[PDB]
Amino acid sequence: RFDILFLMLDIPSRDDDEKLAEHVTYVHMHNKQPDLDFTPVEPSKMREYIAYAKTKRPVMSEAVNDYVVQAYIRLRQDSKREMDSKFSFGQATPRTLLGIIRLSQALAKLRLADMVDIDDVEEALRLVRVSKESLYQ
Amino acid sequence: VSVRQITDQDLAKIREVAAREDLYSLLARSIAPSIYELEDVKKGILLQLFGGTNKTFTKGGRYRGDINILLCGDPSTSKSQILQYVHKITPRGVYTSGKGSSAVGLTAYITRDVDTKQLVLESGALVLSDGGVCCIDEFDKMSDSTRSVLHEVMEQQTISIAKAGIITTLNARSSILASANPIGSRYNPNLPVTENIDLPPPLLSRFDLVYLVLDKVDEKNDRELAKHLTNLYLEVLPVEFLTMYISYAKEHIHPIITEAAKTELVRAYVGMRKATTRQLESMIRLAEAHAKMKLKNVVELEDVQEAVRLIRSAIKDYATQTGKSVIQRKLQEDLSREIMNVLKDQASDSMSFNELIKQINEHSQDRVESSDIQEALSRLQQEDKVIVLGEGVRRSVRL
Amino acid sequence: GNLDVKKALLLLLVGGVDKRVGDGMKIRGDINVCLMGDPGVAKSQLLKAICKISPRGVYTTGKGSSGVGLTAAVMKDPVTDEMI
Repeated sequence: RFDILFLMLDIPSRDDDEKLAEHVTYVHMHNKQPDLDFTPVEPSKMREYIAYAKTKRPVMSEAVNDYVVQAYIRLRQDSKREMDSKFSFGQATPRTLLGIIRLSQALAKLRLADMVDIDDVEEALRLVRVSKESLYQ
Repeated sequence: VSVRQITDQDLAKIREVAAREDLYSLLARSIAPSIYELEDVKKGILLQLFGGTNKTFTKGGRYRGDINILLCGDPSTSKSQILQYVHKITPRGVYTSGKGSSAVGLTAYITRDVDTKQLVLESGALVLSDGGVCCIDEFDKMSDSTRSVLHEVMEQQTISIAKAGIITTLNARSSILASANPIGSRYNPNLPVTENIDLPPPLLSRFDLVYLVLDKVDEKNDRELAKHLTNLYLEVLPVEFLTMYISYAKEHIHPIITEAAKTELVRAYVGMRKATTRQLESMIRLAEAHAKMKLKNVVELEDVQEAVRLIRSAIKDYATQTGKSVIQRKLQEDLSREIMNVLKDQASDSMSFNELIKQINEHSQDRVESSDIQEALSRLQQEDKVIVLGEGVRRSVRL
Repeated sequence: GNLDVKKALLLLLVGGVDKRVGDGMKIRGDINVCLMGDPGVAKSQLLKAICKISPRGVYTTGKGSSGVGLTAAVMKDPVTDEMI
């Protein structure tokens, strides 16, 4: 009944270890972390867009609509063709597709516009495989 | 805040809707319109509500109409949405998740009132379960203290509470349906049937029916299923009118199969065992539920076909261990002969259990895994064909 | 790092939008996300930022709040009474 899980497995990367340690050096060194370069939005001004975007309620275009069905039977295929144990997980039940459809519905809200782009749809499908498949690392 | 007496006209609409040909079906689509396919599963839901008829005979009897069929199959088949839905349906319904419900929760709480500072008995889940339908989550996951209070219900159709201060044997007569989640979690192809569902055969066989959910990955199914899921999105199905007929069909219909149905019921069951009288027990209880349909006071001779077929439906699930000839028997013959040969050869009447796993399991597929040898050894120890000689070794029975 | 993880964080922080089938049965409508890895990685810290920003933000842990803590549970009220 979970739509998403992000596997946090950490393998040491000397390059990454430094750069993160560098950030771990960068503080305590100073109170202000972000730079080179970025400007993180403050929550109050950031939050205001949340429900502001939540008023949208994007309506699904049938074009992306059937396509999500297509990739579903694909996912209903490939996840089952994984079969016994190993990487898993099957079975690619409709609840995830039910959610994945909601995802572009949630994703559309950041675009607002309630038009539900297909890249907007596929953008979630990109996060689907990424939630897993890092188990090779 | 925010007895049912129905007006005369829609009652005629019941008599009209009963004249309608597809009511045995058309109602089923209206049973779970939200739900997609799995209609034979709906068909069962269609029967149970009208399931059975009371026979109290001259005395005793009371096999009721009460029929409980456990649903099982692929996880997130929306099997749980039915019971969530059916829970709204029944006038007195029951729904509880597995392991959160306990056998003590099913009867006789007997907690202190605590305002009056005096212990106060309380009916359990099964007592409020008594009457109307009851849904069961994680029946497989249910405690072993659980299902025993139910086996009491399965047979006596009642609950005996002798516990604490007072003896109460209380009747619970109510429909029940359990949600089942296969340990696979996939039921998997082939395999033993019952062993797949888990739970004990005595527990399993007693159930009125078992609908086994499965996914064939039809292309060709899920797409249009997803197209059914493609509904909402935006934006002939009677709704409440069946629910009155749910009530109307109860007290106002008392069907008797007469002679004709009995004749057909026999030959089928002969091929059924070719099954159990417990299945024969349902064949009558089921069809008469169909008999409760269409305002019949006498069963149609042609229902029992699909009545056995609705059994056949679970039967078609059985095409996919203790029930296959020898199994442990040949094993125990060879275990015996092996330790006997070792007895006459080795200078001991005994041999190591490790040596047994070496002298049994390794040689062939017939030869079973260590634990199962140990099971065979236990069952032989109960036969006095063997001696344990401690956990370190294994001994043959002394003369 | 882990912005891709943060990338999805934005979705549940928004979520939506549900549905109304008219049956009715309403569908979530809501994102349930889990994070699996150890040792801590400072994963607990991600929840510290998310709930803070989030309206109705509630931080919890296994023990932590029980199921009785997630339900309305009877307790004697000190001073003014009683058992509210």
